Amino acid sequence: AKLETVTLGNIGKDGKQTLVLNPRGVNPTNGVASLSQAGAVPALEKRVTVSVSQPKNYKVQVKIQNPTACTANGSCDPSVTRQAYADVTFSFTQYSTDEERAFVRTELAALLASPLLIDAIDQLNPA
Amino acid sequence: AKLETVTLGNIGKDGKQTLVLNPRGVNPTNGVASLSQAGAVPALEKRVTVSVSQPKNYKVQVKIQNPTACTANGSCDPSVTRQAYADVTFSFTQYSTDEERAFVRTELAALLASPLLIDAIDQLNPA
Amino acid sequence: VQLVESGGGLVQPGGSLKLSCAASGFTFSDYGMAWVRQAPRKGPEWVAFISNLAYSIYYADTVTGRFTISRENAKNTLYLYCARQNFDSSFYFDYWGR
Amino acid sequence: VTQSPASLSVATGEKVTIRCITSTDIDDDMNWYQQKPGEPPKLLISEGNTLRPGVPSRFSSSGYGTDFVFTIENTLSEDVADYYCLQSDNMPLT
Repeated sequence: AKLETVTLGNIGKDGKQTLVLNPRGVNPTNGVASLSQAGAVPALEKRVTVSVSQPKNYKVQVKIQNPTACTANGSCDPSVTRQAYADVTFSFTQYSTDEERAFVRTELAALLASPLLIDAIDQLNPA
Repeated sequence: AKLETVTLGNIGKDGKQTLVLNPRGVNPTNGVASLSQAGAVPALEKRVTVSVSQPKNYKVQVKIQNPTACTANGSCDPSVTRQAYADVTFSFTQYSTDEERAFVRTELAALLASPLLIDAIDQLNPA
Repeated sequence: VQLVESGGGLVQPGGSLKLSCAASGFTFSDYGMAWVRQAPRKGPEWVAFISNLAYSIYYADTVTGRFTISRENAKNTLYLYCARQNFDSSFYFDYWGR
Repeated sequence: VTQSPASLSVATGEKVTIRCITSTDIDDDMNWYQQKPGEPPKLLISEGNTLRPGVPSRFSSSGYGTDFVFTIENTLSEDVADYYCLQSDNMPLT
């Protein structure tokens, strides 16, 4: 509810990288909360957006994107080269219970660390 | 790569529910692998599909859906009432390194168990 | 800012215990932690490093029971020495309990 | 897989060499704790050469993958206690 400084822990290929986030307000036009890493240049900030919805049927989505940049020799400022987009979209109904909603997110969260997807993302192997 | 019987562990609101999956072949029309729980009636099966792509830019998606059903009194067979859809879509580029790809999935996997999203999914509170 | 262990001392061979460990002002989020006790002959034993968010868990070679769990209700951890790592993600750790 | 040399004290006015050698891989991170016989231990200069405050500047180490040397100073003060070495790779991590 009251969004705060969410800090992750032990993430990315070795468990040796941490991450902090700071809130960056709520966009009143569409109700999308944002979180960002306190970087140096605001163009280079690992951004995480989250938005629940209202009715039809319920809808939750999380859009997370990380840019990487390299210093082009023709300029002094760094320029953004590429991103890595990702997003989840949960869709429930009016009659969804609490346990049945929690089952989905915990299944997805534990399935993202399976020996299937670590081969399907880090090396892009099909099945 | 070689997909096998993926078993999860300690998932959903208490850590007391486990889950097993069995492979159900690869659809040759679009290259979408499938996994399912060995249920009684095949209409009631918690299904998990995963598909990496090829080029443009790379694309990985995981579509997971769980149905729930109740026995209507007018019939003997159970009928499906509602689902709980979910899907992730990772998008990388040609020049994405290994570490930078793993960072995204581990950040998402550890962020799905934050004290932010457990309030944003299990009670659907906004921020 | 400290942190203190608690637990039994006369367990029967075959049974099990539940070590408790309470925090004292590092807010018990934001920070990973671990269990390591010692024999009376040698100090640094195994590690069962918990995540910050109870996501990345792993136990050491002596895994038969010995489950680590973290609950942010009374800032304690349950387990069936109690140390914690620093702010940056790493695997060294600095503060200790008795 | 780590290893430290045998127990020694020599004198109360000299340095002492402690060799942490590791046969698994190459490491940039190798930490040192000290165990006085009254309390649970306390770290020092870990991640190579950080030297977190609370410990005096007399302590030192150097090294790299598969070789680390730890040494202090001459006229080293009293109340010796044993020193332990461990690592931050390979999740059991000794």
